[PDB]
Amino acid sequence: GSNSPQEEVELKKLKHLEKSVEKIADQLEELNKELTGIQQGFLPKDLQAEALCKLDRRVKATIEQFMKILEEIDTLILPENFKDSRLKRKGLVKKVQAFLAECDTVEQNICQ
Amino acid sequence: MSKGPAVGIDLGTTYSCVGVFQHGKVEIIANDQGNRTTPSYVAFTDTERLIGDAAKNQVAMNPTNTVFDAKRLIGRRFDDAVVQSDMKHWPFMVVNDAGRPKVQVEYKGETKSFYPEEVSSMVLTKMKEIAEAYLGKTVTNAVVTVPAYFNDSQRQATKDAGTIAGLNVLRIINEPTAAAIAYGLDKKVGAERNVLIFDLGGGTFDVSILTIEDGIFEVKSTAGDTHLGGEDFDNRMVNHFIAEFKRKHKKDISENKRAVRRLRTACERAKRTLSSSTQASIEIDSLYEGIDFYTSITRARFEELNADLFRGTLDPVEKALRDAKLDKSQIHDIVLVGGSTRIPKIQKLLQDFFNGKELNKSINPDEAVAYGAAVQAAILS
Ligand SMILES: Cc1ccc2ncnc(N)c2c1
Ligand SMILES: [Cl-]
Repeated sequence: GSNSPQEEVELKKLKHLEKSVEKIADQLEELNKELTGIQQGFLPKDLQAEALCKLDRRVKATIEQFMKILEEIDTLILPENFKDSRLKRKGLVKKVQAFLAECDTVEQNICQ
Repeated sequence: MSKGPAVGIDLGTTYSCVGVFQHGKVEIIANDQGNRTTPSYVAFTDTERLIGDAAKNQVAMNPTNTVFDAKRLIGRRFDDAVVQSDMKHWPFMVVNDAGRPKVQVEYKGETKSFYPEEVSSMVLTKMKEIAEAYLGKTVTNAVVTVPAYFNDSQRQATKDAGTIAGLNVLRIINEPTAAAIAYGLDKKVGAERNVLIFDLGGGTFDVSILTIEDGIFEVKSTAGDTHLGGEDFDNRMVNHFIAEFKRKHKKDISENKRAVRRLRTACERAKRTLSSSTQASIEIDSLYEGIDFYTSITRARFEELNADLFRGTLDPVEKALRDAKLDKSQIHDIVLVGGSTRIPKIQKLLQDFFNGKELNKSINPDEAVAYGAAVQAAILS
């Protein structure tokens, strides 16, 4: 009950990052849907390997965008009294990391 | 667009900088991303060619087809010791074309080879476009800088890179000469003056000793370390924090590339903070295996971790003085060039070596060379 105006500044940066994460997560969802489609096997098998490997640039761009979000988040210093900012930062890092583990799953299923 | 003025371009190994002398002063021109320096990077994709920040930003995504360090290849023969050594550490391919090195990349689905001057022309085209976007006028005339140790072939190839980029290269000038021009050391009244240029930036360490007699610059000696820079200082901080995480959590983060990268980026920032503050704090949530890494580093500790590297910068200084047949007391001016000269310990070590003599450091060390080249460009206009 000692909510400060200074913490509003921090929470605003975090909210912006959350929105950026939402846009990248939408790209990952589209990639996940495309990866699933190819896995069906309707493509000539001799061409399955090349379609999967064509998703490589997009997956890597997604991974890189999430890495740049983490690097931005890492620039934040939040004092112990900024409880709400610390919880939002923590939640956001965990969410990005779960999305990164999904990206890794895509990398293990393409160009193999 | 109408015809604009002549520009000064510092074509660097890692970054390039473009300046313009207007209204009695030099203005360092920002790029599209608002950056006063542009990565000397060229990327080739399935759809486009990317230069500068856009090329560097996608390096992780396209490591093999992202060229950098063209300056380490420019004007050299394929079998040069430098070319053969550097090759081992580049993700891109360097091929031999009748004794000449060429970078081999995949561009729009095709295998394409480029001479180092063709890659450097792409970086010069970008610097020319950066200048035009700011001025709103066409840019053709420029002064391009080169290291003082560059031979005839390296100098000709840099001039050729300018010609390919559609530039009229007014003059090619030495980087240490450009830095002395920036500080107006050639305009000081009196007899001949001995100038030491201490250049620690862009992944190289260069020490040059010039003799300026009636505005004429004479390179007396060159010394240094071609592979020394801020990245070496960052590695020491990264190693310190990896050891600290092991002591505290009994976990090795070193085989997790993403954890090491998050720590490295945090250390690069922390290093910069320690040039103006005596302490830097780092907070990295869920760095490795869900562990939060909240720590700090003092300027003293950073100086302790890099003590040998910092002191070691005085060895090429002593070697340069010896080769110039000069005592340290015969140096009239000391100039600091390169981003790493911002480190207070490096400044302290160098000033103490020169018995408390004040250093020329007012001009941003990342911009000093382009600054001097912009002054020269205006002089030659
Ligand atoms: C811009 C800036 C600020 C502080 C620094 N401190 C050390 N090395 C650098 N390269 C630095 C660059
Ligand atoms: Cl500007």
